[PDB]
Amino acid sequence: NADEWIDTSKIMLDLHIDNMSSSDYIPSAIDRTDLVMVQSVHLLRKTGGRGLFAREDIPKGTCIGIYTGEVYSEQEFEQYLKEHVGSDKSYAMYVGGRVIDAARKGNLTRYINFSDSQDNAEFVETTLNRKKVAKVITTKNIKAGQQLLINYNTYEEQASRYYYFLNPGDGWLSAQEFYQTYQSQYRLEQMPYNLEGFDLKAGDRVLMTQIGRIILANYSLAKEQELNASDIDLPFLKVGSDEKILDFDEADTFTPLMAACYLGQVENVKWLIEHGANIDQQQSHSGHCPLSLTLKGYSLAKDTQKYIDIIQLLIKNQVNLLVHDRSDKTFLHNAALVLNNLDFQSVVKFLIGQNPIDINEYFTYIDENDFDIVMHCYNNKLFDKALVLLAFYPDYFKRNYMSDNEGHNQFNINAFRKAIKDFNSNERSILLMQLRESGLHLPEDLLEQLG
Amino acid sequence: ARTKQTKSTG
Ligand SMILES: Nc1ncnc2c1ncn2[C@@H]1O[C@H](CSCC[C@H](N)C(=O)O)[C@@H](O)[C@H]1O
Repeated sequence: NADEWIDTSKIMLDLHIDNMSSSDYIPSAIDRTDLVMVQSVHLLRKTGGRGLFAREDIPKGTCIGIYTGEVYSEQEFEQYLKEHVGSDKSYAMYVGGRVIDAARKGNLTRYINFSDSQDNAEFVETTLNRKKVAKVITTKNIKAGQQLLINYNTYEEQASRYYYFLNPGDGWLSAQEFYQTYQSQYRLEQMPYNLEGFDLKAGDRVLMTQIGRIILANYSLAKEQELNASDIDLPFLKVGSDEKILDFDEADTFTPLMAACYLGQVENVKWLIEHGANIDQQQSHSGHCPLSLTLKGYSLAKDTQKYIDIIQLLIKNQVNLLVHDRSDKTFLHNAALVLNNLDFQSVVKFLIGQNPIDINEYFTYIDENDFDIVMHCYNNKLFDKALVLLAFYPDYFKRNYMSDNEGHNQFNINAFRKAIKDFNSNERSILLMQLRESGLHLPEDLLEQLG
Repeated sequence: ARTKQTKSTG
């Protein structure tokens, strides 16, 4: 057969694969074994998870490969699951009415992990042998050594229950090894004050970079002359009570931009941002991003607008405002709970001044209670913020409640009803009033179906 | 990833 000309053992060896056999590797024609390599992820050392990293730099829009695996139908796969205990849909791709399962046979694509914020690649439907298949396309220019991240385009509660918020910098080196490689840039100091937002107390030994010490001393990074640039996002290494460094799976580290956004150093925030700091860098366990820490500081610190400036700068630098917490609540969901009506309207006005491509992408997200951003405002009796959100997107009901797919329409109707369930007569009356005065031209049938 | 459309292609 022509298979006899494909030695998968050399492919597995060069790609650094150590958990597959020769007969279980299914290669394809567009597989670029020269551009990537399969390595380990120290954050996933307990579960034994691996990942796909870049051996060399890769431009944006480059073909990586095809998701290969065992072929099943939608009914045959359910039968296999029901007949084989222990089988799971973790490696299952539902494409073209077929299921490609890589739980036992696959290629290099099976090692790409999940990310719904820092995804640097995506799945695209293509054709092979006149059959529908899926391919991996890079969405951004990849730097050699970074980990590839992708969006599985599917939701499961177990994911948001204990999926580590992954960053491209998360590699195979441990904390001790990473410090050993960059011992020249790290000094061991003690915490001068307390930090509730980072679980640090006074006197706690912390290994930090010079940029970190400058940020902690409320100094200005611009006033310093010789500042190295490689340690831009080199994080703060915490030291345990046994005088040994806490690992990534043991504690959550943070970057200088995180502490800067939490403290309100607007000028240092701008310096870090313009010096290539990952504005979408997330904590592993908690998932806190610069925007969440900025909101926390806004809620805590008495002076308010100083964090509004940081939020405006982040939006101006096209930060991904679609991040969410483990409660499936986005940045807007939590921001409507911590910002006053005026500052909330100011942030909405910032996003309006940016004028995004599609506004409906901000409303398609739902929380654990199946409430979008408007339903969230109406569940907490935040009527004015819901009004300004409707002012942003006036076609909210026209597109989501009055479309062709009656299923989505009825789902949104029932979600809004479940949200306004715990209302009294006065709140329902003012809600229907504000709906009618809004000039959104709402037909009477929905006004009746809503309640 | 919990959108109104609660691996896959897209
Ligand atoms: N963001 C994330 N954080 C922690 N684990 C993740 C993750 N994304 C995916 N995983 C894990 O990876 C599996 C997806 S298939 C990816 C390959 C596998 N992680 C490996 O190392 O060989 C899932 O079963 C899930 O447990």
